[PDB]
Amino acid sequence: CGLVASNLNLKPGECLRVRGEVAPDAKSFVLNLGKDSNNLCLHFNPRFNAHGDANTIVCNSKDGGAWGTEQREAVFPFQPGSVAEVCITFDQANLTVKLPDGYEFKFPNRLNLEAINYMAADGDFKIKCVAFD
Amino acid sequence: CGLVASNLNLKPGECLRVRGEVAPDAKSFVLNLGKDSNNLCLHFNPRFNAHGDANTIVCNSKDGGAWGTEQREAVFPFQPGSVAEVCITFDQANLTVKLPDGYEFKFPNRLNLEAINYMAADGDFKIKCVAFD
Ligand SMILES: CO[C@@H]1O[C@H](CO)[C@@H](O)[C@H](O[C@@H]2O[C@H](CO)[C@H](O)[C@H](O)[C@H]2O)[C@H]1NC(C)=O
Ligand SMILES: CO[C@@H]1O[C@H](CO)[C@@H](O)[C@H](O[C@@H]2O[C@H](CO)[C@H](O)[C@H](O)[C@H]2O)[C@H]1NC(C)=O
Repeated sequence: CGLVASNLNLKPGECLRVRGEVAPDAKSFVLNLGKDSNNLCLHFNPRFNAHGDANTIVCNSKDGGAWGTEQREAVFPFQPGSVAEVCITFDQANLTVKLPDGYEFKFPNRLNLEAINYMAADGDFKIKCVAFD
Repeated sequence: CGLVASNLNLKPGECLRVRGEVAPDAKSFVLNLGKDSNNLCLHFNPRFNAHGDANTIVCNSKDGGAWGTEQREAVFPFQPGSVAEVCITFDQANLTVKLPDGYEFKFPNRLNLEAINYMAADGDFKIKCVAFD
């Protein structure tokens, strides 16, 4: 398991910036955002070749320990053995994950928490930098 | 309570860089590094106006819940209402802390852990970014 950060107190409109290294043999990695490990308003899971999925981004939520219904994206701007930066924010309606190159994914805000207090990295993704705005 | 990060897995020679804003009315802030809250190889506590101390950097360790022998540094390159960056690394003998002014102190490594897995910030220090090398 990778880096875990709590007491983030990231409120709506504020931007959470993460830069990390994607392993050369990356099969998938995970960014979890929410209140804690049982309450995630964003489970961001790019799958290069995992659980039957190939180059597919799987997002989901976790509410009181229970997974919600997962949502999948066709575009997959991630590359094994490379540096990836994501900027993440949210409002009452959506969480937004922006890449530098202009890619933008949205996932519906299902938990409607006041803030993001929890971030966890997992899988083949070595976090090098975290910033708050 | 402020930012808490775990699973840092910071090995000797690797650099932990923390940037934050020191509040205009700051009385002190704290950077704790170690295995967990009961096991700290570095308790980094700049005191502007705290515990009877003024503009004094207080360092200590915590081993199995017990404070070690306290050490203080005369120099104090921190100013209320300003941005401060601290770079921290360690070896078998010492932790090394690099200051904004380019000042550098050594603090004895008393816990001699394999890595720094735990960091906690507290007090009048709003962390803006954390980086790993
Ligand atoms: C009903 O089993 C579930 O099927 C979906 C579709 O393949 C699968 O993605 C899901 O795998 C789990 O999905 C969550 C996100 O919704 C997590 O990413 C988790 O890491 C992953 O294991 C699967 N549920 C399982 C295997 O428990
Ligand atoms: C017995 O009082 C102790 O003396 C020094 C001042 O004489 C003071 O540093 C210390 O305060 C505590 O110091 C540790 C690190 O050494 C922590 O910073 C702790 O946060 C702080 O309260 C004080 N010892 C106490 C109050 O137990």
